Amino acid sequence: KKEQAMCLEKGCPGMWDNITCWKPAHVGEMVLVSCPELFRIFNPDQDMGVVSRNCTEDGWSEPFPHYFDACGFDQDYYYLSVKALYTVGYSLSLVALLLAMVILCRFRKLHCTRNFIHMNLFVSFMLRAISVFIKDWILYAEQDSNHCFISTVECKAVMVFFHYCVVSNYFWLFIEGLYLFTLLVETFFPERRYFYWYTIIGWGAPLVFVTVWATLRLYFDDTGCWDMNDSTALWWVIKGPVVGSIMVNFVLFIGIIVILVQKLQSPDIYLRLARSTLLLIPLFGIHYTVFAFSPENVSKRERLVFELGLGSFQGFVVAVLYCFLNGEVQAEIKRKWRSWK
Amino acid sequence: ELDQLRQEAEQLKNQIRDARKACADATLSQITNNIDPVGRIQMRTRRTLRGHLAKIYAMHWGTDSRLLVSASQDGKLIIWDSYTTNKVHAIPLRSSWVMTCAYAPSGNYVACGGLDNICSIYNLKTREGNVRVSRELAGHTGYLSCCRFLDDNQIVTSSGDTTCALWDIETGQQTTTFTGHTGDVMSLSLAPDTRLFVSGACDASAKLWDVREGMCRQTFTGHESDINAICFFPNGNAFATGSDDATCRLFDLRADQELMTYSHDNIICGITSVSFSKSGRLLLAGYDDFNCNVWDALKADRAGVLAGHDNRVSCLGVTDDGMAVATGSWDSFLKIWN
Amino acid sequence: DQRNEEKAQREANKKIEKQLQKDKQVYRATHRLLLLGAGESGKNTIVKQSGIFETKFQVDKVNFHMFDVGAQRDERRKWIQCFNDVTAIIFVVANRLQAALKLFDSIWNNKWLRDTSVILFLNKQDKSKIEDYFPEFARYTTPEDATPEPGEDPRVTRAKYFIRDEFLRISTASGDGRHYCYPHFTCAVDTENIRRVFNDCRDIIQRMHLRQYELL
Amino acid sequence: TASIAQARKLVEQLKMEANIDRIKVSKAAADLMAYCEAHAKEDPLLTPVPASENPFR
Amino acid sequence: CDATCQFRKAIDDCQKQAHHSNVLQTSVQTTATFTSMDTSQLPGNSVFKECMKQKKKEFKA
Amino acid sequence: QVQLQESGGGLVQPGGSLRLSCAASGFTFSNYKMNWVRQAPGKGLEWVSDISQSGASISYTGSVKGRFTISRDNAKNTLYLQMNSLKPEDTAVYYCARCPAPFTRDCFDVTSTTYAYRGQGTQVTV
Repeated sequence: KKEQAMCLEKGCPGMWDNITCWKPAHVGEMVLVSCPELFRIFNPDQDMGVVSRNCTEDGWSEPFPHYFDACGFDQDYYYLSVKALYTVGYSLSLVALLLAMVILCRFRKLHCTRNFIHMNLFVSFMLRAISVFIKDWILYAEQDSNHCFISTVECKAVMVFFHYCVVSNYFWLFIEGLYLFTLLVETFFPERRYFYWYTIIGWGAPLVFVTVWATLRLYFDDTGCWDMNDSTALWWVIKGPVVGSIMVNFVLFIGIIVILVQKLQSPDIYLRLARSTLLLIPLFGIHYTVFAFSPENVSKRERLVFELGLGSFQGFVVAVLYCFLNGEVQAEIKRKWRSWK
Repeated sequence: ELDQLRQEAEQLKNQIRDARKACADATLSQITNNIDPVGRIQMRTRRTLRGHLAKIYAMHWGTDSRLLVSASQDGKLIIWDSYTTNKVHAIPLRSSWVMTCAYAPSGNYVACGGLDNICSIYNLKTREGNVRVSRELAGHTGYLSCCRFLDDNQIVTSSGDTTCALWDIETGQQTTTFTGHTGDVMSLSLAPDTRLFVSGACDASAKLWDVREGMCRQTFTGHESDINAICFFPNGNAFATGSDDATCRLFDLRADQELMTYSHDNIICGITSVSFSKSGRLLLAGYDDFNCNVWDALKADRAGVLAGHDNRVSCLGVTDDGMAVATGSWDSFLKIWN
Repeated sequence: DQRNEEKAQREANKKIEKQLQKDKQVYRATHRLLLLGAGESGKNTIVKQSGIFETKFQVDKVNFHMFDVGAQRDERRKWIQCFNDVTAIIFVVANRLQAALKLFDSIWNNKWLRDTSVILFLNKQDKSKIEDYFPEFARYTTPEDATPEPGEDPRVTRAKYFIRDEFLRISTASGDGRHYCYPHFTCAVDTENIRRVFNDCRDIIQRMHLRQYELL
Repeated sequence: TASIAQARKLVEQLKMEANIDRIKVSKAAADLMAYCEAHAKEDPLLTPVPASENPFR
Repeated sequence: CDATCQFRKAIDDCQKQAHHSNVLQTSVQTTATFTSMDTSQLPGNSVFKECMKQKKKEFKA
Repeated sequence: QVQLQESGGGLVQPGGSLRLSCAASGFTFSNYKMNWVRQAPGKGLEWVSDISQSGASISYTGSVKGRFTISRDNAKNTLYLQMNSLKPEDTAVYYCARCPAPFTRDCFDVTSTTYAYRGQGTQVTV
């Protein structure tokens, strides 16, 4: 009751019925008061409604004209489904990603520098899907309680961790396409040399791009707890290299296809190029490209079910294309199974 | 002249053949029928040894039960400490395709050879620091598939040119030469009294030799394919073979015929290497289907499987004290079992 | 005392381990090539640039390693087996022809050589010799989809395409696609035959990676 | 002359196979069956090893 | 005080719905890279308008 | 024991017909792939024919196409070869050979230097 505190501090005495502060009045004064400040931006400034209520000798009469005369003028079913869509998507990726990580810890027949990329991609989907589970349910459970905005200090560490795990995730798809394309660029490769300068550009430059967005917005504009956007440029600090990876990784997706088709037309097709291309998309994040190149708030706004759901189950499809339906892992988990009895 | 020479020899075959049956009195499986087996007794990988790149083709144990030697097609001999898994030495090579290696029972020389037709002898005394080649023995024409040591002065080699040839390092020339076989000679093992030896050849045969006399003593043919693995019993009276058709056999050096075979219908690849337990009860052998196999010698029954490997094995051996058994395979990995 | 060696062996082991890390990668610098056959003049015209002969050369800062067997015995079934680490087999021809088929064929069906590729080289530009060997050579159509060598009699070029297609009905006869042949004719020409290998080792190491990603 | 030279080998070197004894194999097998049970306590892999004796822990 | 007490119940029970609804909206919207959520596109301010339409109709009962 | 015996050879004037059985024992005959080889006087050896393990795949040298047939009797471990419509340039010492390994169709057996599994030989005079 901040208004009451700044109202109570400043016929009838002074009465606060939690709507208006009635001034110390006299008998029969037609007190013409208006609606509070919460209706000023609803209408334009021409519709400031006024009510009345007489203080008689018996205190105050009934408020006439009433408050609903002057102070006058669903998405809840939709969002709790879509919120249940990705949380069943990111979860069912993650438990099927632990079951894909723990294959790639052991066997050491599969320990080649190919799979050492994939584990460094699988930890990104563990880091993306955990970055909405136990952080985007505990900054918006406190906003759920407060009936306002909190703006604490640990709302950063929920939000800045989210903008580090995800901006790495668009790099580790781009690295995944870069490493395969540079595996078909020459004959001689210093093979461990090209890898060690990849795991630091897919973890390091993500960290430099989140800390600049932190440090150019903390000095400029701390609004709430760092969640709303309200800018036009500093999102393209973050979404620049997110689109920028996606801009060139589609081009690197094409160079694989022009090489693969050149090997495909040999002396000794369209079903082979079918299943290769579809299996190449969710490793590369080319299902993101339409969203990246499309404008949001004009074209359609409720394709988030078509945009999150393709992004949500992506940890599940990669672990069933690169770790479970692999034609060598399946013939290796078969052979160790023969060695149980 | 030749038609009678084939005519006398097939009678000379039957002169040996039916007279070989004169001591065929019973079977080995009839007369070990009372003993309990060892049972399902399985070893465990104790250490694992990772320094090699290419396929480890051959290893050899030590006489101290402490060190061992190994070589692979990358071109490195490496002396491994079995205990701490610390590498004692590493040697570059001028060829690459080392098909065999050997470790002397003085512990002051090691040796190797391969498709270069040259058996290098390496020095481990090394008064100046690191190791160096003493000399090399270029008296062959095929390749070298096995070699062993009598003392620090004379070595017996196998051959890709059919002729096992014993050397003398100060002469650098063959004292003797054994021209008995017909095809390729793969493996040879020395007797426990360093006096005789046998050699497994690529014609399903093995001829007992003598390093002093130089004659051809005996001949044992019971295999269906070429032999690759052959080693002596510890007592000095028997030797057990293994060919490329998954048949492990047993012979005797007095009865002069075979005694016991080892097989199972679920094994289709070929045998690669063989060794014997210290007390001679257990027989150990590896295969091409990526795992070892531990046999009883007496009941002819599989009793242990050592399935740690995931390429074909090529070399193994039980230590002189029988403390452990180590295997190598084409994935460059050395598993030591106990 | 007992740990007096623990400052030796660890500091000796890490001398070895630091030594081999130059050699773990310089193994990957070069590409092994096994060169074999049954002949001399075609086999000693690719010596343009003991127990086993050994040469080495580099092109475009990529180095190769040819290993032609010299003083070796004609039974091949045991020293072939040590040659599956090779990136590519170069097979040179020089009735040698039908006997040269099974020397190619039994390589292709070998259990340990299933995962390695075979380059080819056709010497011996032969006409009376071919229909003496194979009766169904008279039925042959010259491939026009294959370009000919321009400026030659169409019987000279036709027999050239008979054997080149005779290996290919053995090479692709149930090969399943783990390794690919590479037929070439350079019959005793003073030319490169290097870029016709340097390009075609590259196609071998290209198709290995697409095979590992389940794309072929 | 040259074909009969190594044909001469399978005359004499087959002949010296006939001179070798024929010991009966059953008593020759019990020599093995005596040899296993005699040294049946000294084999480190026949009887499993305690952690004190095994230098591989 | 069927209106004047319920008008305090008008403002708080809808702010308990409006601020409930926009942080529901920002939650699903901020877990998207390209469709980020700005205050100019905030719901709740319009849900507070559609609050009192039915809330002015339970006054007539 | 590896004993590859044969039965045949003889005089033929060009147009004759004759058989060859290679009776052999010592091993499991069904696990092996069998093949023949000849050698002309003055030349090397050359592979003429084969058969697979089951008998399915059959191949011949081009110059002997359609004039020879090759079969086996796996019950009594023989190897039947029928020579019909003879030709004057086929007088050569023949052999009956076995591929070295079992279970696989790869073979390296045509060589001269005493390949361990070729027979004692035959001889035909066309």
